[PDB]
Amino acid sequence: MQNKYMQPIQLFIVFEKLNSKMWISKKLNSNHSIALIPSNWFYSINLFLKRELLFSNITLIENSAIDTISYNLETNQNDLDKTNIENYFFKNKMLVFYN
Amino acid sequence: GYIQRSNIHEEAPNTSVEAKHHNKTFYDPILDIDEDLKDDI
Amino acid sequence: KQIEIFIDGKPAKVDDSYTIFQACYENGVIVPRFCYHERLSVAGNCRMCLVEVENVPKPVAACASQVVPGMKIKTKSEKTRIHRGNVMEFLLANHPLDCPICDQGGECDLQDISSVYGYGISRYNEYKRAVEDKNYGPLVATSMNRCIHCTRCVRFATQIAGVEDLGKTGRGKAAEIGTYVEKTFNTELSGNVVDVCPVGALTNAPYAFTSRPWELKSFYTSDVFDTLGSAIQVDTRGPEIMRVLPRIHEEINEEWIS
Amino acid sequence: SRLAAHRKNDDNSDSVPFEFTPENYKEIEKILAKYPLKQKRSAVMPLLYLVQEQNNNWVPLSAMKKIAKLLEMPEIDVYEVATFYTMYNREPVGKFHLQICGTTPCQLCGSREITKAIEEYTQTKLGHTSADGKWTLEEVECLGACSNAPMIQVNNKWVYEDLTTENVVKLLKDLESGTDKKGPQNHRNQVEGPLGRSTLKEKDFLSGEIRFSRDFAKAKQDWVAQKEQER
Amino acid sequence: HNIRYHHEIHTSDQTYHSSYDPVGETTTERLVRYGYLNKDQVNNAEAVAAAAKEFQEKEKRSPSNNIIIDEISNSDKPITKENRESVAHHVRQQFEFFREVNAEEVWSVSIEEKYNPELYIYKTYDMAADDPVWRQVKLDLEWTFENIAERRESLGYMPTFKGDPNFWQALDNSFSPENIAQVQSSIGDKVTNIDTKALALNHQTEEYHKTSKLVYPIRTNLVVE
Amino acid sequence: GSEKLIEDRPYLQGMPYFDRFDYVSMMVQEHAYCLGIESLLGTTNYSATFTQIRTMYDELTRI
Amino acid sequence: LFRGEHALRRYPTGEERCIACKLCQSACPARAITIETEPRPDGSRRTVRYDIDMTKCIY
Amino acid sequence: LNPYSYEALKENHWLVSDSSKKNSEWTHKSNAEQLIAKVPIIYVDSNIVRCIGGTEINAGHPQVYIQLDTRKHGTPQTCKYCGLRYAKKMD
Amino acid sequence: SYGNLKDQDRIFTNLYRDGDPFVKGALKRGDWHQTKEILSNGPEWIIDEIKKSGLRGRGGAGFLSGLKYSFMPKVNPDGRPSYLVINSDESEPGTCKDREILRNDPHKLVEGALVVGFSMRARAAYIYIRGEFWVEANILQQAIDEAYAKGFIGKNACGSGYDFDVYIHRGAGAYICGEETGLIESIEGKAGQPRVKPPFPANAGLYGCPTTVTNVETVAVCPTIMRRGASWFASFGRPNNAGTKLYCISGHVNNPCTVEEEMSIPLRELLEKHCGGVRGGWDNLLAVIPGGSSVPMMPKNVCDDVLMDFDALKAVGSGLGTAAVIVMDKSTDPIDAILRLSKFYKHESCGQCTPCREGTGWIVDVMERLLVGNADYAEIDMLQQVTQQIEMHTICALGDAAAWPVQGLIKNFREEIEDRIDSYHAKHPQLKKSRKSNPQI
Amino acid sequence: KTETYANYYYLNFRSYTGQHGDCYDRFLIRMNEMCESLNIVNQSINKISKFNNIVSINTKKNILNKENFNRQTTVLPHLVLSYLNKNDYNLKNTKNDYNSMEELITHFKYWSKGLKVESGYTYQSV
Amino acid sequence: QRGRDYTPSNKKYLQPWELERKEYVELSLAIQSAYSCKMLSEILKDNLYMLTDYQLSFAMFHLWNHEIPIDNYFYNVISPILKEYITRFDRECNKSLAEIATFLGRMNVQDDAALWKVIETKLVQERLYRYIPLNDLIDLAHGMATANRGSQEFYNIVENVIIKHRLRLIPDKIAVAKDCFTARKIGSPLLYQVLENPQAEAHELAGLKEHEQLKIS
Ligand SMILES: Cc1cc2nc3c(=O)[nH]c(=O)nc-3n(C[C@H](O)[C@H](O)[C@H](O)COP(=O)(O)O)c2cc1C
Ligand SMILES: Nc1ncnc2c1ncn2[C@@H]1O[C@H](COP(=O)(O)OP(=O)(O)O)[C@@H](O)[C@H]1O
Ligand code: SF4
Ligand code: SF4
Ligand code: SF4
Ligand code: SF4
Ligand code: FES
Ligand code: FES
Ligand SMILES: [Mg+2]
Ligand SMILES: [Zn+2]
Repeated sequence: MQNKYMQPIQLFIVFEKLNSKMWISKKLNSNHSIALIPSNWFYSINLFLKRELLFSNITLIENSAIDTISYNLETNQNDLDKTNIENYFFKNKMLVFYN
Repeated sequence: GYIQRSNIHEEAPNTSVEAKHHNKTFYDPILDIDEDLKDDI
Repeated sequence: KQIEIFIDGKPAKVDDSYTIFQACYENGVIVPRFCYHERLSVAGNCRMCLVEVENVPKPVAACASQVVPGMKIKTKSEKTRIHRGNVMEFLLANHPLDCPICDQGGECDLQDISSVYGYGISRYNEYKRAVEDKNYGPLVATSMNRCIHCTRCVRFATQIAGVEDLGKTGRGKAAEIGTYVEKTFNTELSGNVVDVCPVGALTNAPYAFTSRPWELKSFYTSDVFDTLGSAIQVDTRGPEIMRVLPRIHEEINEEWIS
Repeated sequence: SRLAAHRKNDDNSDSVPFEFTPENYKEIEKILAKYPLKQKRSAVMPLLYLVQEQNNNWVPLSAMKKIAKLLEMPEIDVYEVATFYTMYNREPVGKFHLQICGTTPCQLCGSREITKAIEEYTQTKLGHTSADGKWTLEEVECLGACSNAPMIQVNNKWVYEDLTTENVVKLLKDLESGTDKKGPQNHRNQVEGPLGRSTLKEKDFLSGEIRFSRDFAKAKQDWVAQKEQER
Repeated sequence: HNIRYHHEIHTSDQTYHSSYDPVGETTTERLVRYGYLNKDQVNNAEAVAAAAKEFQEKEKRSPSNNIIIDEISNSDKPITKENRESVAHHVRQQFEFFREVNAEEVWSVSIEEKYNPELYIYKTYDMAADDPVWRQVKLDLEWTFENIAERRESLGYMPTFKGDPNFWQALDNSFSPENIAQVQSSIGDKVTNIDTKALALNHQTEEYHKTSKLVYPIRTNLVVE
Repeated sequence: GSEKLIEDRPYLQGMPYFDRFDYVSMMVQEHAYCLGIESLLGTTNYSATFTQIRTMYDELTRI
Repeated sequence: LFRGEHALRRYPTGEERCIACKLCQSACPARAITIETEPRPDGSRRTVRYDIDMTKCIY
Repeated sequence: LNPYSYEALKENHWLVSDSSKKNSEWTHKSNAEQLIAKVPIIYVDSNIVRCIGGTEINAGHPQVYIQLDTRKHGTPQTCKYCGLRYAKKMD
Repeated sequence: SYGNLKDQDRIFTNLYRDGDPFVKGALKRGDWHQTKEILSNGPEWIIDEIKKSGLRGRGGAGFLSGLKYSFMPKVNPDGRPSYLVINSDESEPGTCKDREILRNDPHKLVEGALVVGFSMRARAAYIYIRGEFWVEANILQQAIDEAYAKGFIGKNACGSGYDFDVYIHRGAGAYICGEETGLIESIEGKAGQPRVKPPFPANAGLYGCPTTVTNVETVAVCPTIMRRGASWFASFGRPNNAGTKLYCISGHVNNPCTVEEEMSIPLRELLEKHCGGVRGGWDNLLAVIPGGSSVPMMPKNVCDDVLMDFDALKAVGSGLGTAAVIVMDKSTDPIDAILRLSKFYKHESCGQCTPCREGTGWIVDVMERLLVGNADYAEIDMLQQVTQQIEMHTICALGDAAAWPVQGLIKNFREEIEDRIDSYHAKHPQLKKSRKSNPQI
Repeated sequence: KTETYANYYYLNFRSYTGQHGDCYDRFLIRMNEMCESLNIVNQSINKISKFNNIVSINTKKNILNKENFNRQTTVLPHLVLSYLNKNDYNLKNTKNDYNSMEELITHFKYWSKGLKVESGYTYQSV
Repeated sequence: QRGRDYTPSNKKYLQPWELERKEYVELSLAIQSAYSCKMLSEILKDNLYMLTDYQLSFAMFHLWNHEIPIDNYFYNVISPILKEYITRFDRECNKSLAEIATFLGRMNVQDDAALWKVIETKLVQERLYRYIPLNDLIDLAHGMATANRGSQEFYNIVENVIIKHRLRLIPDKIAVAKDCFTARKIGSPLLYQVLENPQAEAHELAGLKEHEQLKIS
C-alpha cells in the first residue's frame, strides 16, 4: 500500500442523505475501494459519476450479482468481525455489485 | 507489500565514449531518419 | 462462580469448573486435540492442546487445565504456533506413510491438524518405528504402525464398556497399546472403538477398502434393529449403503450404537 | 525383555501350570497386610518377585494370570506392569543372568573392555544367551555404584564391582565354581577409594559413643515466646 | 533442516473500514437518531448541551464529528454540512491527490511525452531496422547463439542422459545382493546386471544415473560402399 | 455454465475452465485465476516470479 | 511430459501399482474416473472396477 | 481346507480365501495376484525392513517400514503397497 | 572459605562401614536419641525448625524442604490418611550417595522417616527402593524389623502414642519411577507413568490421599539437625544454601569415592583433596558434569572457580542436581559420552507423552550419526532446536533432563563436532545426497 | 504502479498507441506488440543468465568448467531462486511425498480437497 | 507497512521470513533491474529497512555479472552499507559473506580499505572460513587474489584446507586454485603435488605426514 490513495468521499459529500460504508483490502489492488450503495439511489449516483469532473473519465469494467441468501462461513467462523463486508451477505436475498 | 522509490526517472545510460558499455554503432545515420518525418501533422 | 478470562484479548465469562479447552469451545475458538474425548476421562498424553498463558512460562495443556481468574490466553500467538508445530512434528515422526492405503484418508483429524496448525515439511529422515499387527476379530482391522498411543481405545474399553482387554504394554518408543495375549476384542460395542481411535490405527474391517469420505451422502435416521431406537447416520454412494454411524442423541443414543 | 507382547513359545503356553507354595502364600498374606485392605492392586510387584523366586527366574503367563486372579484385578494390568518393568524376565534365562552396566561412568571406567572380556570367556555375544542354558548377557543402566565402576549384577541380586580384563574372568570362574567374592574385587572398601580414606580418619570419635542432647522443652518455650512477641 | 518459518507468518491479507454518518444530518438530528436527545427536547438548549456531553462521553467523538470510524486513513477532519470550510479543504485535498497520483506514475502519464512525442514510423521492408532497439535485439540474439556455439565447440562433446533398464529392479541396493538376485530370478529378469560382486559394490551406494556422450561434429551415417 | 461448474468444483479443478475460456491466451487466463487465488491466500508466487516463467510465457502467449 | 492415452502400470514383479486411494478420482476435474474397490482374497487393497470415460475426460 | 472355516477365516483375516488365485482374474480383472505369489519370501537379517518398491525414491511406492520381529519367530509380513513378503533370517 | 569439614561435624558417620549398621551400632553412634521428646515437641515446631535450618531437597529440584512439608494439610475432615513416600530410587547416572546410607545407617533413615511422618501427621511411610539395591533393601528391611521389635515405630512410636507404620516397596528397574507422580503410580501398582500436575499431589497423591515424596538424604539428615539445632546446620553452608552435602565422584579421577563435605566447597578443591585430582593432573581435565548426568556439562574454563552451590551452578548453567560428579578426561570423547546418556534417556522414557517418547529416539539417532561423522553442520543446530522443542513440552520433566546434556555438549564442544564432521567428509566424498532415510546402525 | 502483477514493472519495454482509432492503427499496434514481446522475452531470459565468468589472473582469459553443466549454457533458470530463497529451494528439492510424512499429507489433502482459502472477496486482473 | 516494526528478532540482522513475501520479491526485482551504481544505491538506501544480506549479496552478484562500473556513488553510498552488514554477519551468514567477498574481489574494487579490513577480520580473525564451502572458499581466494587483496595467514589457511580436502577436489576447482596460487606466487611443494594428483597416496605425496601432525581444521 505504498501508493497515494484517497477515498471516493465525493459521492457521499454530494448525496448528503446517505451513510458511507467503505472498504479497502490488500486482497485487492492498491487503488481499489469498495462501497455500499442503496438501490433507490443507485441510478442517481451513476448519473453523478458519469458526468462529474474527476469521475467523468470512468468506465464500467464489470457488473454481476451474488446469491447471498445461502452464504455461510465454512471456516474460521469466530474470526468474523462486525466491520467485515461478509456481515451484509447474511439474510439478504441478493447482492448486485458493479465495478 | 510494496517498496519505496525516491527517483522515479530511470536516467539514460552514460553516453560518454570512454565509459564502458558504449556502442559506437547503435545509431545509423542512414536508417535513423525519423526527425525528418517526425514533424508531420 | 463466574470468572472473567481473556481469549486473544476477548473478554469472556465461565465458571471455575470449566477447563481451558471447554471455555475455548464455548466461546467458539477451536483447539486441536488427539486424546481428549468428551465422554472419556482426562489424559494429557498427546499434548496437542498446548496454549500460551501470559503468566505461565511453560505451555499449558488446555484439555487438562482449569481456568483461573484473569487468565490471559493467547491461542493465536507465535509461541502457540510454535508449540503446535513442535507437537505435530513429534507426532508425525515415526508415523508411517499410509495415507493412500489407510481407510481414514478423508476423515483423519491428524491430517487436518497437520494442515491447519503444524508445519508443512518434516525433518525426520531416519528409520521409523515398526509395530506388528494384531487380530481383534472380523469387526476391527488393526494397523498399529499408525497408533499415536493416545489411549482413547483403552479408556473407552475400560470406561464405556466393562471389557478390560486393551492396555499400554511396554515402555518407551517400544510401547504397544493392545492386548498382551493374542485374543479378539469381541465386545458388543466394539464398533465404537474405531470411531474413538482418531488416527486410523483401528478401522471398520467390513467397510475396509470400500470408499472414501468425500464421495458419500449422509442421511439422519433412526435405528430399528433394537427396540431402544438409536439416532444413526447412513452414508450412501448412490444406490449402495455403507458405514452406518451413530450421531449425538444423549437422551436415547448417548453417542454409541451396538 | 525384548518384545512388548506375548512371545509364542511352546513352554510358555496358557496350559503351563503354576501354583504358589505355602511359604509364598504366607508371604503374599504379609504383603497384603502391609498394603491397605482395599488397595490390593498395589501387590503386583511383590507377587511378581515371588513368582520369579519360585520359578527359574522368570514369570510365566500362567503365573501372571494367577496373580491377577488372586489380586482381583484385570490380567491386562499385570501384563502392563510386567512389560513396563524390565527386571521381570518374561522368558526363561540362563543359570547366570549377567547384567553389565553401560552408563557413562562405567563407560569411562572401561565398561567396553569388561564386556569384551565377558564375551570372550563365555563364548557368546551381548544380549544373546549361550547355546547351553548357563549364561545370559545383558546391558543395563546405572546400577548405583558408579564410584566403583565398572560393575555387573547377577540375577538382579549380587553386585560385583571394580572389574578388569582379568578380575572379571576370575569372577566368572568363581561363579562357575560356586564360591566367589561379594563386592568389589579390588582391595577397596564399600565406598572407600582405592588410595584410602580422605575423611573420617579420626578413629577415636567414630569408635566412641556419639551423643547429641538438646533441651527440647527449653527450645519449645523459646519458640513459643518468640511467636508471642511477634504477635 | 530448517522447517520452522516454512509457512509465511506475515501475509498480505489486511482490510480497513471507513464508516461515516450522513453529511446532511445536523448535530441535533444525529443526537435524536442515536437516542441521546429526545425529539421534543431539541428546543431546550440545556437539554441539547447535556445530550451532546453524554454523546461525547459515551461514543468517544463529538456530535459535530461525522466519522464513525476511519481505519482507511484515520482522518481527524470531518466533512459536514455546517462547516463550509470543510468542503473547501476537501476540494483542495482532492486536487492535491489528483496532481500527485498522476505525478507518481512512471508510464501512464508524462507531460514530457505529451510535449515531445516519439513516434515509430514504418519506412523500410524490415520493421526491426526502423527501431534502433530491435536491431540491437537481433544482434544480441545472434551474439548469444555464437557464444553458445563457441563454448560447445571448445568443449568438444555433450553429456546426455541414457536410459538404463536396471533402474527398474524389484529391490533396492540396500537389500542383500543375494536377495536382489533371488528376486530378479524369481521375476525372470535376464536383461539386468545380477552379478553378485557388482551388486555388492553398488550396495549402499548413491550415484547419478547413466550418462552417454554426443560427440561433435554431428553428421549423417552413410553407406558409401 | 463454466462459472456454475467452477462453483461446483474446488479451486484447483476449476482452473482448466480458464484455459477453455480463451483458445489463444490460456496461459494468461491461468495466470489471472492463480493471481486471484493467491491474492485470497495473501501470498505471492515467488518461485514463478524469480524463475521469470509467468512473464516470458505470458509474452509468448501474447505472440 | 506429453499426456496421451491413460494406462495402468505394474511393479517389476507383476503386481499392480494401483491401490484404491481414489486420489485420482477426486482430482479428476471432469469426473471421468470411476473406482470401486474390494479386498482381494489374499488381502491386498486392490480395485475391482477402474473405469475412465475417455469421452468425458480432459487430458 | 474350507475357506469358510473358522480357522481359515482367522488365518486370512476373516476373508474368504481363494487357493487357486483364479477368482481374482474376474473379480479384480487381473492376474496380478498370481504373478506376485510367484516371488518367494525375501529373508532380511534386520528386525525392521525398509521398502520403497524400487531402486530409488519416487520410482515406487512411498517409503514404508515393516517389523520382522514378529511375536512368532519367522512369520512373513507382506508390504501393503506391493505384495512382496519379507521374513527375518532366524539363525 | 568453604570446605574441609571437621570429622566431628559430619552427619553421615560410618559412611564407610566401620561399625555395626544394625540397631546396636546405631544406638552406639547416637541414633534414636530423645525421639520421644522430638515427637512431643509437636509438628509445628519440627516444621519451623526445618525452615530455620534452611534444609532444601537433595534431589534435582532443590526446593525448600520445610516449606514442602508445611504445604501438607493440617487435618483431613474426610478421614483420609497422609502418606510419606521416601524415594530411595537412585537410577540417575553417576549417583551413588543414596545407597551408601541404606546399608550403613538404615536406622538413621528410619528415625528420620518417623520424625518427618509425625511432623506431617502421616500414618504410613513407604520407602520405595529400586529393585537393583537388593542387598540394601534387605538391610533396610532388617532395620525396620529391629525398630518394630524395639518399639520405635508402629503403635506408640517411641512411647509417644502416635501410631506410625513404615513399609518397604522394592520396585523394579525404571528410572522414571523416581518422579513424584511416577513414584506414586508405581506404589499404587500401575505403570510408573507420571501424571499431569494441576492437582499438586500434596493435596491428592497416593491412593487419592495427601502424600509427600522426600529424598533419603534429606530424611536421614532431618533428625540429626533436629538434635544438633538449626543454627548448626545453617552455619555449614553459603547463604541461601542448606549445608553439608554427600558428594560422589565417578569419572576419570585418581581416587573415586563418595564423601560428605561442606556445602559450597570449590570443585577443584573437592577433586584435588578428597579424590586425589584428575588422573593426569588438572591440566589433563577435559570437562566435569557435576550434579548428575541430567544437568549440562562444565568445561575446564569454568570448573576452576565454580563452587558446589545450587545458586552458583545455576548461574554458571549446570545445576547441582544430585551432587553426582562425573569427570571426563581428555582421553574420552564428549560426543560418545553424551550419546550414551541419550541412549540411557531413550531407554528410560516411560512413553506417555509424544514429545519425549519421540524426541529421545530422534536425538539418539542424530547423536549416533554425529559420532560416526556422517552429518551436516546444520544438523547441530537442528539438534539444538529439537532439544528446545522437547523441553517444557513434556509432562514429567524427563524430557528436559534428556535435552539438557545435549544442549550443554552443543554449546561447549561445537568445534569438536565440526572437526569430526570435516574429518569424515574429507575421507568420504559424496556429491549426491540420497533421498532415502539414514541407514540403521 | 498499483496494478502490475509480474516482472513487467521492472523491465524496460515500450507500449504503442495510435492517434487514429481505426482498424489500420489496431493492426499496426498488434504487429508492434508482437515485435516488442521478443524484446520482453529477451530481457526476461537475460535476467536469469550468467554472462560473466572467472578470469585467470595470469592469462586474463576465461576459465571454463569442463565437467560442469554451466559450460553448456549461459542461461540458468534456477539462478535467482537458488540465490535468494535457498532454504525454500532446498526443501522443495529434498522433501517429497515418498519420504516425508508432512509432504504426503499435504499431497493427499491437496488432491482430495483443494487448498483451504480464507473467506473474502478479491478482484484480480491481467 | 502499517503497525509494522522492522527491528530484527535476532537483534543482529533482518531475515527474509520476517518481511512479507511481496516486499522481498519486489525489492529483489528492483535490485535486479538496477543497471547503475547511482540507481542501485538509491534503491538500497530507500529500502534499507527492508534490505537483507541475501539481497545485498545478490546486488553485488548482479553488478559483477553485468560489469556495472564501480564509481563514486558506489564508494560513497553502497560501501558503508556493505561494511555495516558484514560487521553484523555471523556464522549463519557464511553464504552472504563468501558471495559478497568473492564478487567484490572479482569486480576488483581496489578501494574501501576499511571494507576489506572488515571482510578479513570476519574471514580469518573470527575464523568464519571454516563455514565456507570448499568450492566457495577456493572461489573466494581466487577473487581476492584477482583484487590483489588478502593476507598471508588467509592464503596459508586456504592451502591447508585444500590439502585437507584434496580428495573432494574437482578438476575445475583444482585449475582455479592452481591459477590463483601461481599468480600470487604463494604455495608449497606439497600443495602443488596435491593439485597435480589429488587422489595420490600418503607416501606418494611427501609431507602429508607433517600436515596430518599439524591437524589443520
Ligand atoms: C525423570 C525423573 C527421575 C527422577 N529420579 C529420581 C531418583 O531416582 N531419585 C530421587 O530421589 N529423585 C528423583 N527424581 C526427583 C523426585 O521426583 C523428587 O523431586 C524428589 O525425590 C523429592 O525429594 P526432594 O524434595 O528432597 O528433592 C526424579 C525426577 C524425574 C523427573
Ligand atoms: N550449474 C549452475 N547452476 C545454477 N547456478 C549456477 C551454476 N553455476 C554457477 N551458478 C551460479 O554462479 C554463481 C557463482 O559463480 P561461479 O563461481 O563463476 O560459478 P561456479 O563456481 O559454479 O563455476 C552462483 O550464483 C551460483 O548460483
Ligand atoms: S492416520 Fe492414516 S491417513 Fe492419517 S496420517 Fe496416519 S496413515 Fe495417513
Ligand atoms: S490404536 Fe488408535 S485409539 Fe488406540 S492408542 Fe493407538 S491411536 Fe489411540
Ligand atoms: S486409485 Fe488412482 S491415484 Fe490411487 S493408486 Fe490407483 S491410479 Fe493411483
Ligand atoms: S516426559 Fe517421558 S517419562 Fe515423563 S511422562 Fe512423558 S513420556 Fe513418560
Ligand atoms: S488433548 Fe490435550 S493432551 Fe491430548
Ligand atoms: S554407572 Fe554402573 S552403577 Fe551407575
Ligand atoms: Mg562458483
Ligand atoms: Zn513395498
